[PDB]
Amino acid sequence: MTIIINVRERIEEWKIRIAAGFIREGKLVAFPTETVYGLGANALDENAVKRIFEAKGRPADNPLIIHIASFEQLEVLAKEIPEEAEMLAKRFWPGPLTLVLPKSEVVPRVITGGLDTVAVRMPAHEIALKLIELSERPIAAPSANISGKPSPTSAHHVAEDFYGKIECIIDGGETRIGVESTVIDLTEWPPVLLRPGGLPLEEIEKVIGEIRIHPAVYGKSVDTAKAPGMKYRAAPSAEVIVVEGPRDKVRRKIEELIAKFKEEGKKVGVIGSGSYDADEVFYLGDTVEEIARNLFKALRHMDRTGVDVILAEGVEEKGLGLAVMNRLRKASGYRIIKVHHHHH
Ligand SMILES: C[C@@H](O)[C@H](N)C(=O)O
Repeated sequence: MTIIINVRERIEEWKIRIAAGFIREGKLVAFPTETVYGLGANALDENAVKRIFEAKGRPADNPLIIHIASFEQLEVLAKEIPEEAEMLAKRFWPGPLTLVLPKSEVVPRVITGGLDTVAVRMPAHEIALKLIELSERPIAAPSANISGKPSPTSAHHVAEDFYGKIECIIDGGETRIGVESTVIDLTEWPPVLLRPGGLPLEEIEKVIGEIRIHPAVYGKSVDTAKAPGMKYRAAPSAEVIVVEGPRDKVRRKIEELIAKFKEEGKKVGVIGSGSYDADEVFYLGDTVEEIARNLFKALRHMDRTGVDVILAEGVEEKGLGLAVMNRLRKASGYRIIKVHHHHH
């Protein structure tokens, strides 16, 4: 079924036109973005959108983010746009920021999982914008993965999940940030962070004041998702353990745990910076930015190699690290080992 369009070098418009044609015809198109790859459909066409949920096997109440290329499009999808929304748009769009607002009647309820609110974003990616421009349609698009697998950050990840199952994949290379957009709820004062992501909280806080963090960012079970990445948490075949604390103590803890799970005859994977004696070891990088960029790539490598346990080194809950920790903590099922410097 699928047509793959390599655009990772030059961005020929006639190629993007192929994909834009598929969006118009109510078909599915996977496309790169600065955050992760998205599985897009015409957000105006309710049955096209249904096909996203079906392809992914995604719960109907996990809503979808609508991608736009101009600000006049936000006016069509939302009503009651507050001023703090305009400030954030002006400063951070196009960018890894998603706003939740009151929806207008033009947004089908299948996008919003039944709710009166809609999640909108203007992606900072030439390919994603050009597709939206040439489709002349707003594009509904969660992450382009089978529900339960990790998010995709390259067209390889998309293809291993959906090649032959969806109409089109646009390959624009590995995504630069690597974790999903940040989501702010501007449906109430004060605003509330629903999902930490590509735009760090400190940045947002320079523009609008301090904001509330929704308890979902820290694990708490939510039964209604106002935004994606809040309620579901299949995002694995392996036990995942996160080790947090001072570096030298974490690395020592991981060492004991590799031995322990090998003693139980199990295949051990480790993600982090230390040198370890494991079956599989992915080096994620020195900085938090590099970590976010390689996170999902790493987790997909661990699922491919069929390791029984994944041991991850924590990172500082700061900059991109709030997000990388949030996604790790949602994958391991918050199985965290905290090691401390002793005070006696
Ligand atoms: C696909 C990508 O745009 C994703 N929905 C995000 O918000 O990061």
